[PDB]
Formats: sequence, structure tokens, C-alpha cells
Amino acid sequence: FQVLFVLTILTLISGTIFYSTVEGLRPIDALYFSVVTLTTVGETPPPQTDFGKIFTILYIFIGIGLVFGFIHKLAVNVQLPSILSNL
Amino acid sequence: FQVLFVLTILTLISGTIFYSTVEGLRPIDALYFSVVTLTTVGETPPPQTDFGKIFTILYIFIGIGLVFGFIHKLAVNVQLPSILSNL
Amino acid sequence: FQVLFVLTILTLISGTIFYSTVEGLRPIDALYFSVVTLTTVGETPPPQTDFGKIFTILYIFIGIGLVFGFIHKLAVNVQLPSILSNL
Amino acid sequence: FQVLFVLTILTLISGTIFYSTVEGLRPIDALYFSVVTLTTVGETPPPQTDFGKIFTILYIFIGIGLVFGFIHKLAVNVQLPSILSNL
Ligand SMILES: [Cs+]
Ligand SMILES: [Cs+]
Repeated sequence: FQVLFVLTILTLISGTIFYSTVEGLRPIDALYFSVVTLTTVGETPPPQTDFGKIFTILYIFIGIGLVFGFIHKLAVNVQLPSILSNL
Repeated sequence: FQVLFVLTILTLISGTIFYSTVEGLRPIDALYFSVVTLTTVGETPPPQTDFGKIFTILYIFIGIGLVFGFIHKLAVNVQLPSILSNL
Repeated sequence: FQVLFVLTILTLISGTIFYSTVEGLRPIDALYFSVVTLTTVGETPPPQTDFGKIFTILYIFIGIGLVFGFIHKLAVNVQLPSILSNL
Repeated sequence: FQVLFVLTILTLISGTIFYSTVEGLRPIDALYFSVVTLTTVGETPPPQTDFGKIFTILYIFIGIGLVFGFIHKLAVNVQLPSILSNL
């Protein structure tokens, strides 16, 4: 749980630094982009540079599998007993 | 089935109150946003305030795992026999 | 495979009729909306009527679980041997 | 791992050629579209031609199941030992 959390955070900071610099976004926006992209929500306009597109493509292939491993444990290995056992 | 339904509804009402107040959306729109976000459909513009972005980020990590647990039972534990057994 | 195909097609035609009439879309667009919504791709603007939003909300909860059951068999129960066995 | 990689790449090149020609996109954009669509991220405007919509519909049904099989192995069969075993 701790390990997947670390990998997820590191993946998110890479994305924040990438998009803040190459796409010119304010860090809160580059984090938001990173997050809604790896979670496949996507409620954003696409990157506008060719370098942003290519990176986004590679980021999704590598990052999705991690982010979603993390979310299974987050809900299904921490919220579950918490919530379930009250019941 | 009843329990996941409760947690889902509560997650959705939190989102409705959040976005109606901070993003200024009419409640039907704040519910729609909440729903299309946790289901990762996302066919909306992003939140426009920094507080909306941060909350959306935390909401997705916590909420997705629940919403999708709920949907497995909804289709796969209620529609299945209903539909299957006619066949 | 045949059964999930039927349920999916019926779900898609409901959506086509719904959005063509209430959202005023041409049938090809109401089908496209229906499809990119149940698959959570979502690369569309949101519905614009309150009745469209509510229906979209209910449609996603009921429809997603079916559409994705169908897609597991489509790739994983028809394309798999086809492709795998050449190899 | 090698086989799913081949099928994924071939699926992506079909999409690149399709959208570059029928939707008129520059190849980097037609690849980006293809990728964010099969991964259900979708942070793009929809196709604008009827032929683009229909193809997109068929592309998602056939392509998603493959792309996501590929991503399970990518993170869960190559990044896992790499990362896990350092720990
Ligand atoms: Cs989207
Ligand atoms: Cs999406």
C-alpha cells in the first residue's frame, strides 16, 4: 500500500513538472491534467505541443497500470474494512 | 448491494453539495459532474477554481473504487439473473 | 456471446432514440454519444437538457456493466483464439 | 508480451492512417486521437465526419479489449518485478 503510493506520487510529480514546463501550465493545473489523464477521466483539452502529445501517449501506457493498482488498494484495502466493519 | 448503494449515494451527495457551492453549479449539474467524473466518462469542462481541482483530485481517488464496486453488483448481481434466467 | 450482443444492441438503440428525440441529435450522433458514454471514452460535450442529464446518469449505471461484459467476450472470447492460434 | 505489443501497434497504425486521411489530421494528432480513445481517456473533440464516427464506434469495440490486455502486462508483467524487486 505504501509502495504503490510512492510510485503513484512519483508518477504524478513527473507529470506535474512535465506539463508545467512544456505545456506552460501552472503546477496545480499540470497535476490536475496528470491525474485526470492517468485515471482516464480526461475532462480537459488536449496538450497543444507535439512534445506534449508524445509524452502523454507514453505516460498513459506506463502510468495507468500503476494508478489503477493503487486505487484498488485505496478503496479495496483501506476503505473496505473501515466501512464494512462499522456494518 | 444495499451497503455499496448507500456509500455511492453518500459520495454523490457530497459531490453535489461541493460543486453546487464552490463551482457555483445548479444541483443537477453538480450531480451530473460528480457522476461522469467518478465513472471516468468525463464529458464536461474541468472545474475552474483551484479548490475545485484539488477536491476533484481527492474525490476521484476515494470515489472511483466505490462507484465501480457498486456498478459490478448493479449489472452483475441484479441485471444478470433477471436477464439470464429469461434465457 | 450472442446474448450480451443482443443486450448491448438493445441498450444502444434505446440511447439512439433517446438522444435523437430529447437532445435533438441526428441518429448517427445519438449513437456515437451513446457508445462513447457507455465505454467511458466521452469525447463529446455534455447533454444540454435536464432530462438528458438525468437519463445519462441512469444510462451509465445500468449500461456500463453490460457494455464492458460484452467487450471482454468480443476481444477475449473471439479475437483471442483467432489471433493467438495463428501464433 | 511481444504478441500483444504487436497487435496494439498494428491497431494504432490503422487508426493513425484512418484519422489522418478521413479526418484530415496530421499523423501525430491521429495517433494521439487513436491512443486517448482506445484507453478511454478521450480529451479530444469528437470526429466530425459520419464516416469518422462509425469507424470510431467499431474501433473502440475491437480495440479497447486489446489495448487494455496490453497495459496489464506492461505495468503488471514488466514494471512489477523491476520495481518490486528493488524493494
Ligand atoms: Cs473525456
Ligand atoms: Cs473519459
